Amino acid sequence: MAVKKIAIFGATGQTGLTTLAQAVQAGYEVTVLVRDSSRLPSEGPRPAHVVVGDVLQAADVDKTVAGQDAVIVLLGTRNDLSPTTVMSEGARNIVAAMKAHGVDKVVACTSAFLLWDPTKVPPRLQAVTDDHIRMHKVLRESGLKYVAVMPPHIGDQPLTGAYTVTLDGRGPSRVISKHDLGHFMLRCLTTDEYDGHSTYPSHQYQ
Amino acid sequence: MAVKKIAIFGATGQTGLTTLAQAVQAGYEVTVLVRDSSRLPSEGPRPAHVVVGDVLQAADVDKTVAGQDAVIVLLGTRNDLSPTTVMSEGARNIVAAMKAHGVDKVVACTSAFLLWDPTKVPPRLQAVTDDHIRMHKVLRESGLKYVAVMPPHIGDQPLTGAYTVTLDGRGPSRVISKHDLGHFMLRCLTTDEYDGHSTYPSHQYQ
Ligand SMILES: NC(=O)c1ccc[n+]([C@@H]2O[C@H](COP(=O)([O-])OP(=O)(O)OC[C@H]3O[C@@H](n4cnc5c(N)ncnc54)[C@H](OP(=O)(O)O)[C@@H]3O)[C@@H](O)[C@H]2O)c1
Ligand SMILES: NC(=O)c1ccc[n+]([C@@H]2O[C@H](COP(=O)([O-])OP(=O)(O)OC[C@H]3O[C@@H](n4cnc5c(N)ncnc54)[C@H](OP(=O)(O)O)[C@@H]3O)[C@@H](O)[C@H]2O)c1
Ligand SMILES: O=C(O)c1cccc(-c2noc(-c3ccccc3F)n2)c1
Ligand SMILES: O=C(O)c1cccc(-c2noc(-c3ccccc3F)n2)c1
Repeated sequence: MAVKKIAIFGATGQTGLTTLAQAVQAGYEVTVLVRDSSRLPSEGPRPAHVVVGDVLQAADVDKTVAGQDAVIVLLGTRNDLSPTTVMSEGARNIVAAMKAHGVDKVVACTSAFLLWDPTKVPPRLQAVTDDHIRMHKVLRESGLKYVAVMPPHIGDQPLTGAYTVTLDGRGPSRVISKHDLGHFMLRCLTTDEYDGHSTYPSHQYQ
Repeated sequence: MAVKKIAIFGATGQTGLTTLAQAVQAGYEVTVLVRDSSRLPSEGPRPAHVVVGDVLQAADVDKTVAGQDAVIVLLGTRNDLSPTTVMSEGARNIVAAMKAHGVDKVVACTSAFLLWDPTKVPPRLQAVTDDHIRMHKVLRESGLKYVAVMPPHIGDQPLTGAYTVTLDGRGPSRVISKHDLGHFMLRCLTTDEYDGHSTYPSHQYQ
């Protein structure tokens, strides 16, 4: 495997769990950063390496990025919609670690709202969207090989591998399953064609 | 009251650098206060005068303000996550220096958080916002002609000169390009219509 060692940030989350399971099945040697109170579930897939800590500590992010081939970022705030900088500050630490350790490839999830007319973004989701905007600027300005993944609504539909990938604009559907989103994050490790683009994965489940 | 000579504080920052560049291209005689002159670009537009020192040092601020027609303030304490007083103590020094030298016009950047509910502030930005509020009060209470510039997200989009300014709060956008923000700071030197007002610049790009 050319890319074989990967860090996943947010592996315990909705998309992270199925991304982790798919990566382990595909032969990746996965390192995760998990907060001490929220470890991976007991008998799901086991990653190769676990760092317990916080993306808001540069030291913990450095430990997680060291020695990787690539980084996948699925940070988020679960059902909490309050103002936050955890995604943007976490990305700042991830950028600094990747530069210090010679890692170039980062595939990172923000949101399709970065491609919406700003006056149409739902106000209830605007605090989170603000930090996605901050996070995207951090990653775009870093000079790293950054794939900006900007999904629409994340659902519980199957893994299909059959989704549309729209470059630098909104796509033709308004959902992507969490499993297909994770599949796409991993696909981005095997190609350079999305580097420096925004990507909107979406599908019609039928 | 033609403004020819300005001081810029914060000229090495993201907004400061493009404000300086635009000011030099437009013809202003610019004085900057920098802690490290090697953070100024060695090519292209350069300031007329460089004072090496610290905004916390009253004598360095006095040296920078002497003889100016107006002052632009683009200070920031980016890294600070917990109580900090650099911006407000700097503003106190700038105010005392402007009074001592008969400089009447100051255009200073805080943030749009000062226009929105305090609960909108991400916890890790509360300390910077608290000191923006302190700086804003220092400048409002000074009696100087003060334009308060309260931008939302500062982006990287190319200069347009086509942004909207709302004298109080809302707009097409929660983003202003750093280039457009610097353009607006300089526009405030050529008019008195924003004196004693808060301003919110924003724009929809792309
Ligand atoms: N329809 C949607 O839901 C939708 C649509 C578009 C975009 N998005 C965005 O897509 C991204 C992924 O969403 P998701 O639903 O898969 O994620 P999620 O379930 O919200 O999971 C967030 C992950 O981030 C981890 N995390 C949070 N703070 C951390 C910290 N300080 N240190 C280390 N890890 C931290 C969480 O760990 P813990 O286990 O410790 O909490 C969890 O693993 C999010 O940014 C989201 O806003 C969602
Ligand atoms: N980032 C955003 O999206 C955003 C949004 C709204 C408002 N704001 C606020 O906008 C203002 C400007 O932001 P920015 O990103 O353009 O600033 P920045 O890139 O963080 O630059 C801060 C500037 O202030 C200088 N500075 C800091 N401490 C100093 C000191 N003791 N003495 C002399 N100079 C000092 C810095 O000098 P050095 O180069 O020597 O460090 C630098 O030039 C800030 O107050 C910020 O909080 C930012
Ligand atoms: O409907 C669409 O096209 C669309 C596009 C972008 C994002 C979304 C979206 N829905 O829930 C969320 C969300 C829910 C919980 C937490 C954070 C979120 F971000 N985000 C929907
Ligand atoms: O990132 C910082 O250091 C910082 C410091 C002070 C204010 C701000 C700020 N105000 O509005 C916003 C904002 C608004 C909409 C979207 C994204 C944003 F980021 N951001 C940021």
